[PDB]
Amino acid sequence: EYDYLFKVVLIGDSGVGKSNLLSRFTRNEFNLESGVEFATRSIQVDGKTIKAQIWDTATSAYYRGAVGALLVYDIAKHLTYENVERWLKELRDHADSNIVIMLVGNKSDLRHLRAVPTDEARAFAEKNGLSFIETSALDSTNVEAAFQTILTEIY
Amino acid sequence: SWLLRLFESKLFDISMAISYLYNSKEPGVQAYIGNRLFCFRNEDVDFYLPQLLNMYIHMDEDVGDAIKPYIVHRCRQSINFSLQCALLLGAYSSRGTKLRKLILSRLAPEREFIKSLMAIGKRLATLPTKEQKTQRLISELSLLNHKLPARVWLPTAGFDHHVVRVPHTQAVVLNSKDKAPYLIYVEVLECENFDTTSVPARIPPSAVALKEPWQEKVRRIREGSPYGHLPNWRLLSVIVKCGDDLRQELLAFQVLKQLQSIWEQERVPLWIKPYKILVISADSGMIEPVVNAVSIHQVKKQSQLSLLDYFLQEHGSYTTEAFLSAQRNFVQSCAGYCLVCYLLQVKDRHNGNILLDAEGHIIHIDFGFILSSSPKLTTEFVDVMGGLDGDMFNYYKMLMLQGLIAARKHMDKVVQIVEIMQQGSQLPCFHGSSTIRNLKERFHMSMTEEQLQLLVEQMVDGSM
Ligand SMILES: COc1ccc(-c2sc(NC(=O)C3CCCC3)nc2C)cc1S(O)(O)Nc1ccc(O)cc1
Ligand SMILES: Nc1nc2c(ncn2[C@@H]2O[C@H](COP(=O)(O)OP(=O)(O)O)[C@@H](O)[C@H]2O)c(=O)[nH]1
Repeated sequence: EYDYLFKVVLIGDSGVGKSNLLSRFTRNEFNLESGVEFATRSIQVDGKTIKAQIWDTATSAYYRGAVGALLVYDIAKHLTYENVERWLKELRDHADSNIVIMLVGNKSDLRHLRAVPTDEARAFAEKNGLSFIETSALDSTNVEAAFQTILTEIY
Repeated sequence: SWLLRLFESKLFDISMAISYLYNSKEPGVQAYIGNRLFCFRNEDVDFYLPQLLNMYIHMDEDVGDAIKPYIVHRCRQSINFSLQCALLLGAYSSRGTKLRKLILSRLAPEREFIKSLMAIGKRLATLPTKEQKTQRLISELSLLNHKLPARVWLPTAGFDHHVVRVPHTQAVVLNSKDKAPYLIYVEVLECENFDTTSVPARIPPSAVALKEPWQEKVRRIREGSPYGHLPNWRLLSVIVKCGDDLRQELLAFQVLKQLQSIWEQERVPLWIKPYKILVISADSGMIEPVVNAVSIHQVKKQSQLSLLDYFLQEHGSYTTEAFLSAQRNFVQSCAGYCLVCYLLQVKDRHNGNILLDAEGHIIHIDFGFILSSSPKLTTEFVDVMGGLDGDMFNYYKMLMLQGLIAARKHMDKVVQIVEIMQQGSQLPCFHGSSTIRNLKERFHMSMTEEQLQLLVEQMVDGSM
């Protein structure tokens, strides 16, 4: 048996590798080459077994049963971080008010192409009081940690 | 994900990095490679700058933006790099004009110095004789030293430096043509880095123009120069043509270095000499000339001898070791430059476009009419090699095979140079829709070594 079944969403502009974050976290695979899809892997949290159901898209049925929101913005594309406000609105309108939002700065391996400040984007997290973390599906840096915290912080 | 296993691999170099950036329509891949550029040696990416900056201009906006960041990083680091970016971006545009204007928005003194040089050669169009052109030039350059030293440098140089003095007495117009190119000598002061150091101090009988070796002209010029006591001091030579398109020249420069690296790696004893090209614009440019070398014409002219006569007089008898060495250099350099003329389809080949250096090498110059553009072994050369059935002539045909064979083994690197450059070029050498075909086809990858040997022999025959 698994104790609880969580459902967290992956939203954001297309091209930020949220489908790759999905792959790396569950299947542990990343592909440089490029409908709606979800996949699940179970992790032990607080002595409990949880089947975290990560959803992914390319509308309200999406946010139905949504437990935690994963806002993924690309650090090499400033416009993606710009649309976070437009993505909160989409959350504000359709998402459950209770859902825990964690801001994700993906593609952190692109150090020399950084367009989004690591400190600043972490500041927007405090103004909205949401947890923040920068990740990378290509080297799996802070990948398991992102869901490890979102799934842990979901209680 | 085999692909990432490749990029992460040691196999991944600057060449292959550009190769994938040239083909992949994967934005995720494009952005990844644009990041790896920072992880390369600044020197290695430099050789392919014309390639990269050409992809920026004449390709999908999705490729130019992947290169733009690395460019602006290096533009911010090196004042020199900033300069050559602007020059290239303008000379090859016919997009990145916005960035070019950004680069120029410090470089004021340098651009002043370039314009001044280019203008000088312009006004020489009125004076119709070679000698008249030189007289004005020498006085015209004498004016230059009135605002030196300045934050000016010769990009053609292989080291950081400032330009302190220009010995106007030594410069000489190279021909009588309407927009003839003049050769000038420039005294500079080497330094740790240009970006760090500010301009040198100023300090205010010889001045005779002769035809002599490089080592000696360096001596007479320094003795007459106020800056002729600094261990820093060093002399440079640059050819300034104010009306010739050097883009095909630059292309052929890359191709030559590439063939050179291949033969040097493949351990094939061939000898070629590529000269540093510089592109000021589609209109103008400069060359870093090969000192101690002059056209076979100017050699046959001054001494009124045959090439084989000059060799024996200048070096010694057939039996002298100094002749064997000079003959061995003639063969190697002659064999290598055949393959260079073949693979590039170099035309307009006469003793006016072929230099001869003190050691005995030959050095082809003026690389218009390569490949598509268009409007041989003379007996004189074959004599220097001992004759058709001389052992040293077999050695000449032998080097071509070994040279051409090793060229096949790295055809990939060479062709890449040309193929990228063809993109968005109104250049003459890309006239035929299928130029790269003949280029690739000229390597004859399909042929066996034996068949390859037959082709070399047949080609040497047609050479005569
Ligand atoms: C693209 O065209 C050139 C390519 C190479 C050179 C020289 S020249 C030199 N040293 C020399 O000493 C000169 C060689 C012969 C004259 C002296 N080293 C080099 C590399 C000079 C030029 S060019 O001036 O723009 N046109 C030119 C054409 C044909 C000539 O018969 C002389 C000059
Ligand atoms: N260099 C690098 N590329 C990444 C990373 N994460 C994702 N990508 C690339 O970004 C591209 C777009 O991601 P994608 O799978 O389409 O995510 P989606 O927009 O949510 O569908 C993919 O081709 C990935 O290769 C990363 O951490 N580093």
